[PDB]
Amino acid sequence: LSPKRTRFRKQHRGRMKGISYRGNRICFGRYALQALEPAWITSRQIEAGRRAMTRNARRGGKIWVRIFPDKPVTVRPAETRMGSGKGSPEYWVAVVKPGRILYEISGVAENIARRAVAIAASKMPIRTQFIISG
Amino acid sequence: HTRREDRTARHVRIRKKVEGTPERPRLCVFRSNKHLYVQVIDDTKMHTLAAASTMQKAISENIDYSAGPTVEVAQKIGEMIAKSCLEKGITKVAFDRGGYPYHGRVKALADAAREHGLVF
Amino acid sequence: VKVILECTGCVRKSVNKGSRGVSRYITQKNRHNTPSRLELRKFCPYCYKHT
Amino acid sequence: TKNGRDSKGQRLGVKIYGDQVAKPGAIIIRQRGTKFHPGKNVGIGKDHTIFALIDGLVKFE
Amino acid sequence: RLKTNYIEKMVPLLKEEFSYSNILEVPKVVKIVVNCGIGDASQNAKGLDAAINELALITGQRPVKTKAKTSIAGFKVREGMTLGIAVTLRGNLMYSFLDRLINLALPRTRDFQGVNPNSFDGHGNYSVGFREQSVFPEIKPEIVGKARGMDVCITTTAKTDKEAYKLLSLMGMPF
Amino acid sequence: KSDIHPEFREDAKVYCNGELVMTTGGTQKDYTVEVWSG
RNA sequence: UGGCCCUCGAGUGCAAAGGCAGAAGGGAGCUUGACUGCAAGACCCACCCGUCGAGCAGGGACGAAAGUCGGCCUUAGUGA
RNA sequence: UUCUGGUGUCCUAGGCGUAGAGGAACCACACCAAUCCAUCCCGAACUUGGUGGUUAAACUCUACUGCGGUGACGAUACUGUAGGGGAGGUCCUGCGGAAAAAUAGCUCGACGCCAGG
Repeated sequence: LSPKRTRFRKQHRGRMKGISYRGNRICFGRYALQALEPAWITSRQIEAGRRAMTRNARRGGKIWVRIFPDKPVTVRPAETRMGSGKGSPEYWVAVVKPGRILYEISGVAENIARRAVAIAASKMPIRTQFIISG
Repeated sequence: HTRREDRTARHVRIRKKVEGTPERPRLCVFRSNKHLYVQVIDDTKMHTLAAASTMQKAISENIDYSAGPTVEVAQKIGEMIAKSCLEKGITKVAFDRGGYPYHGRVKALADAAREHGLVF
Repeated sequence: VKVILECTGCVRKSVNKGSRGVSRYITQKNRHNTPSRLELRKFCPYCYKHT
Repeated sequence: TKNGRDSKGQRLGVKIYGDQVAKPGAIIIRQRGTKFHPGKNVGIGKDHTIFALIDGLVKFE
Repeated sequence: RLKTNYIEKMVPLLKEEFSYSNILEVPKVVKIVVNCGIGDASQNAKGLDAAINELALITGQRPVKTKAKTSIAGFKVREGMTLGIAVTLRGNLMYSFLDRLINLALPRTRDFQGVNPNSFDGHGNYSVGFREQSVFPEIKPEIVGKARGMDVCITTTAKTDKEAYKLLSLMGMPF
Repeated sequence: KSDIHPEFREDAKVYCNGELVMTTGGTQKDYTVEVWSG
């Protein structure tokens, strides 16, 4: 859900620039949930979706949170935006660009995988679709 | 290291050329168990101006039961390289021990070269 | 403690060419006294510039 | 509260690029440590600066 | 004088044994070194003098008071505080005092497993050392009243695990 | 310095010689060495 | 305390970056150049400041000699 | 005129591993003693003086692609300009430049210089 070591406390923002290579073909699993829309994904989404496909699969097959957040986003109180002292202890975020794999799931029959990864796509802020291990 | 007396002598020379920095007319030695070689060489054109060795004196005199280097054969090799550039027009010459500590017989090669008017 | 301290030559106030005290301040004395042969005094060479 | 903001602003470029005209004494490089070593006709300085000795051209190699 | 026969009698047996092409490869006892690890030689100055006197008299030449590689906190160990005393002895005195080990350290120990070959013969090339039995009959033994480490290490030109052990067996060191 | 002159007085004659024909000086005098283990 | 891989991962008084393993790393020998009079030209450049400097004279250190040495691996340690 | 080590300079950098070949000369070790010297302990190094036995080690020479180094074209990313799409995050065409990565590959360097047998 978060990294153990705080290398640098705060870390300023970045920006998305669409994938062209490292399309993250498939490595584990057999069914992935390929992102299409660049955006951030917090660690709490990740929690949500994971719960979704774990309790939905619920019989077999292994989940794979293919990406780990590793960058902090800060938030400031309501004090007229003076100096950004402390907000990194707030949520973490994984920058996810297009063409990227978010989950992977094996050991599950076809359509059960479709319901797991479809629901999981409902819990998550960007339009995805599920891919088979070609 | 494993070529203790090769890494050692060789690199020690590279030391003598890193900081000691002899560049213009430089005479270098090389003392092996059978012989002494010596060169007067120029860096600009990278050719040995005037060499000499224990393969020109031993044409007349040497001894083998000794170490090919002995204070006296060195005396004669500095003798010869001296009386070679004593006539060639090389007054000052940047001496460099070839990594051999200056004590000993390379002394005798130096003083031998000095007595015969090499501005040293 | 790094107190400053100045050095001085061998005075010999004379009627010669401008001869004169030659101080040279230096630092660091946290020890017993240190003289040094800083040189090029009024007279050319020098030795044992004390204090 | 900020704690931060104490930058120096110092400047240290290459002064005479390869194939410019070097005066004598002119500075070739002002550097922090020795990126470029002295070759020949240049002199290192106290702080590793690299300055030309004779007029001509600078060749980085 | 262990050297001579060692040179003419027990060289041909290894030369024939390994089936060389050159005696020039046969191993020899290259060098040894004896050292005396000390708890605090700093605070026992006459213990530094105990290193000098004893370890000098025992072996051929003087010792070497050894300086701290790097410090260790808690203990009075600055980089240089002498904790360790060695004598890098070599040449042929080597032969005389591995001789007086064969002769006054094989006989006068009390426990005897001897020398475990696979013990203390482990290397890319031999470093065979022994711990304890520092005291000898020649030195007046009843002056020390404390324990004190020691090393007796060795080298070799051959890099097997036994030919220097066998070299100790061809000499007065079996078990 | 600490010279030792390791040549003159050497004591080391074992019970079963031949194996110990030799003997060497030093700063030790008793010419007898114990058989020990074997 | 002895033997094998090694990328300069060790250190360099103190922070970091750049540097440095013929070392700027460590240890020895002698020594005070952490001298006087200076200085072409550069770099920076609102000014005030600041930085480097081939080379010369005197008088020295070290070094057999070549040569190096007018402070400290460089940038903070300071104020008209 | 090859060979032998003597020094060096452009550099793809040059090596480690397996293999071999080298003693008439050269090179280097084993050997030997000690004034100069030297080992903070030791002739280990360094030194001077001797014997002058092997090529074993080291060096040199010829192969190797098992490693190491190197490294493409093409394509694509990206980007200059001229424009456009999208509520935005950001995306796309026209003319110009153009890779890193990987893979194929490419090397076990090229020249001088002096004393030689």
